[PDB]
Amino acid sequence: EVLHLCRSLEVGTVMTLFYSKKSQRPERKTFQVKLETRQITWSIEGSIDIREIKEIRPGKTSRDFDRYQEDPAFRPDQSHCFVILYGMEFRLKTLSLQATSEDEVNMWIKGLTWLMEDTLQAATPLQIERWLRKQFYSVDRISAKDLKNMLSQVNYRVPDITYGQFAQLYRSLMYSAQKTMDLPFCQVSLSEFQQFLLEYQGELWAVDRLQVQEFMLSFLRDIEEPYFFLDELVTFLFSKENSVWNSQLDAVCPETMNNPLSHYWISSSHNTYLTGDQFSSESSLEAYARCLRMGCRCIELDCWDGPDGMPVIYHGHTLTTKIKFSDVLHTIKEHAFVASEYPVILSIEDHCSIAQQRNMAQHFRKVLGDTLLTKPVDIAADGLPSPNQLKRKILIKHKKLAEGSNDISNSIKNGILYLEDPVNHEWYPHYFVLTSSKIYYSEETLHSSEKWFHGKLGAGRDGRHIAERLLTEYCIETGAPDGSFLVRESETFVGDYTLSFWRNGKVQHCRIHSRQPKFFLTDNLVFDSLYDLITHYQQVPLRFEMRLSEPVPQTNAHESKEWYHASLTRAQAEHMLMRVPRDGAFLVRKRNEPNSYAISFRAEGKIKHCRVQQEGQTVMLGNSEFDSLVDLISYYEKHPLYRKMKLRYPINEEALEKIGTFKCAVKALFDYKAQREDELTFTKSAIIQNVEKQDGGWWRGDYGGKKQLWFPSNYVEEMINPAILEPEREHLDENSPLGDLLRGVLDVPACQIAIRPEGKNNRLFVFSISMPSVAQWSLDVAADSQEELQDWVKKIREVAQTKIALELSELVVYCRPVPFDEEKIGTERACYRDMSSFPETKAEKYVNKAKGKKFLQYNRLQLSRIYPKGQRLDSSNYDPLPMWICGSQLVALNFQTPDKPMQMNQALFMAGGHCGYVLQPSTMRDEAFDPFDKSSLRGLEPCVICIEVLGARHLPKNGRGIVCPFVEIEVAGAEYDSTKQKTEFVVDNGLNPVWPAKPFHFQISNPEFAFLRFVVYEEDMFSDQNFLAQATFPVKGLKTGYRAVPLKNNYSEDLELASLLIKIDIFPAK
Ligand SMILES: [Ca+2]
Ligand code: NA
Repeated sequence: EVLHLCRSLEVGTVMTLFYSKKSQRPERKTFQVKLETRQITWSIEGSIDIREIKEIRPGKTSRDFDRYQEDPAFRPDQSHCFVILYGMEFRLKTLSLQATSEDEVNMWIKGLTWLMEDTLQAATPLQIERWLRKQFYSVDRISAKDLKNMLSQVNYRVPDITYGQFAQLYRSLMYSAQKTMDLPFCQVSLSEFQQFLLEYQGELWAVDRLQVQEFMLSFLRDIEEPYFFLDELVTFLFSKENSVWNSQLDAVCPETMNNPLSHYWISSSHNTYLTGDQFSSESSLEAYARCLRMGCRCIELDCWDGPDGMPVIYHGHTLTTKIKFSDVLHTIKEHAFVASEYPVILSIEDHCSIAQQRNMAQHFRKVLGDTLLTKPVDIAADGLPSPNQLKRKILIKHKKLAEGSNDISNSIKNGILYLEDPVNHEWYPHYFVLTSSKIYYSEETLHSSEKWFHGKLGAGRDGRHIAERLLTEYCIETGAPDGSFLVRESETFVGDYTLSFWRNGKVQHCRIHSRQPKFFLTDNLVFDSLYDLITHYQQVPLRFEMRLSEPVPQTNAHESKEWYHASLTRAQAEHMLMRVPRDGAFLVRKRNEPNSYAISFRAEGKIKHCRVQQEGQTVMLGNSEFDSLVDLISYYEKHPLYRKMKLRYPINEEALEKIGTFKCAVKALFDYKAQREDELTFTKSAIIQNVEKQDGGWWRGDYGGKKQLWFPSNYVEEMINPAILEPEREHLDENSPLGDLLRGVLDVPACQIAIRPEGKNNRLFVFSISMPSVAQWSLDVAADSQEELQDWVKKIREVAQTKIALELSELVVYCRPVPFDEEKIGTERACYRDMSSFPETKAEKYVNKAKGKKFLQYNRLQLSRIYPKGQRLDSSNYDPLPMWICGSQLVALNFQTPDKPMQMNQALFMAGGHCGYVLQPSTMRDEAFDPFDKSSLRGLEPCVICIEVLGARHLPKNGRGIVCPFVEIEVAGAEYDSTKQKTEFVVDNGLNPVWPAKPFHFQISNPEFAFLRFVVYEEDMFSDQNFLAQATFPVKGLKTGYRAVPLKNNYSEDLELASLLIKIDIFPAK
């Protein structure tokens, strides 16, 4: 049926790919489903893993298609286009496709929709097989060296081949690698597995022998009576079918959706339109689609006047992009109820004029129609309606008319300006924020190329011995074929070259003549280049006769790179690097031992050293293997080496001399008597002022009463500009408008400002900040436009000397914002329709031991909305548990951020499959309950959990090496139920590690507000702990016995095959 259709998508459809890259023109390609692996591939140029697909959207609504909405280059059609949104992160990737006919689109939509659901729900062995298929096709047949490299890429350290052999090899390895696990229980019969389910797992259904039979067959899929091989039993222990999570809880229980809305935790998003940070990230319709599909129910719109009478949405007074209110409203309409039938609240932060408010209200009614909530559910009620009563409804939260009528918001100027790096002298962007008192700025925001050409090795018998060594070393160690070769400059015949190749265990040298152009071996053909000559003899033999084969790679290319030092001690490296005022300064130095190097680098004002060993044709950094030092360093110029630090500044003598234009002073190194009338006369140590710097050997400056006269530049030393140095991060406002992004603070009244008319350093619009009381202190700042330069200067200079539309108010039925009045709580004055909102800092004043009970009482009748403080420009999140435990319902989090709070959010709303409403337990909505008084629980049964971490499979990599994994186990809830514990780490294994015996015990007094959290970290070579994977569960949904913990990434998306196996017992039993 649909199966026949899916087989047809294997053939190949030609469709136009609208690339996400704003430069790549739309190209046409042949798209095929690969059912073997459950992928989509196109001409192979690209690949989508179907398990990563989140939405298959008929039509032309994507950024890729939007690039051509006006442009006639291409005309996306509603009818001939669809979008595949897929990925592991909040920001999904998109594959936007235009087909030649409506029937093709419908085919792909229909087929992929089914492959999406089938791939996600597939039995684990099928997932494993598809994983192996994908691994194999990554490398018919493969070599064993390929195999060692392939296993290293999947986090396994290995201390002809066909796929079948590979499959069996993987199978044996996973089982043998974890034999040692304490499993008190070559074939397992349907009766043995049945007893296991009943005796260890507490699976009561299993007493029905036939269900056990069907259970095993649902897992195997491949029949007489079912059984498991031992390796298959262990595979099952790790599988999702054996998950610690009771999937029953995934379904909504209508009976728990009948309390008033104030009794529910409600999945809530802060500034939903944003995809990244609060200052410059892109606003996107996709963020609304993403949040609503994650189960979010309360989303936020920041409305500002748009250009044509309709509001746009962006973060006011920042560089975040704008999107149209109309487009947002249609996105909401399309996605609000895909994941849940339950009501959506629109929190409107309205900055619009009355006229554009009026258009909003009109558009709300036109677009949403009956979906919009315009009347109260029950004018006689004494409390908010239930989620069940508001199904399929959208509520407007907006400030409402009475009848008949220090962050970047409180900021003078915000923007991106460029500062000049004092080490590499490039311009980099930084966030700048001017307040009424200060500037805050943030942290940064032909043959030569060939492998066989080794250049000049030596100048006598030197070069020949070196060439022989390199070639012998290579051939023996790698078992290289005869004809493996390299080329060098001839030591004997100037201008000529010498070829060395392997033959019968021995090296052969052949002179390559160079003449003018003609290159030729003796008595052989002539060629126009040395490249052509070698390219020729790699295809046909030279005269024995030997065809050239494998090029010997250069292992010593580092010797000429600027960061390499062949002779340099540890202390000498530290002295050089402590002179560089930026982290990321680095160098490589050879050590006294053979085959030993050290990377020395500056991080956090301190120098650190890590060793690198040469091992054959490769280098080792920890367990991370690279082809050479040059490749190692190149990798860590593009990927962090230490914490978040990349290798940035190669440090040698020249770099240190250049570490370094407004009223600059220089010190004279020697006397100079003016040789000409326009030249300056001075003595050694004279300070020359107002210097005008210029290449050519001559600068201009003032001294001895003479103004702007010339002098040799090599006669002076530049006085340091203290502004290049790093501000003292020790003492440095922790809650500036930039939050943790802060780098520097300027006391504006103590500064002067001036525009440089000439610009500077290939920037046109530049001003200089100075401080009259700190000579030589100056900061050159570039802006992107003269207009921005002008606005910045006058605002800085000035600091240094110093109605609601009824049509819209009508739509606010519930969620009516009023000022919080503590004294109305619990009185007849409290109104169930009125609500208040709390920045996270004000909220902490009510969710503490003193006021928390009073806040619970408030929240039983009325909604409160919590949102992050303004200083979280990075879009970090606050801990939501202290708010939830005082009954707060709308605890708004930045959904784009993969931090722990959002992992707790998606964990909490697992109860009900992310419908977005979780009924608060009865014990909390009781008069006695107090989140900071364990005694308020009365006679609630507590919970004791005993856990042992036995092993893991398919742990994700973190960079190039092999993870050394350890697992942290946390219970999260009230303060009195919260604690953490952790295993030891395992050495060099993420694919199938097992852990020592370490029984953990957790005790939970309030199991109704409690989460069990597993975080897998690595212990890296610097002894830092780096996140690898994660799984957080509500305690109520936990099963017992030997259970799998399926792992997720930091965005709470499922990782392929990654899981722990634990022994988990819960008391009292139930
Ligand atoms: Ca807002
Ligand atoms: Na167009």
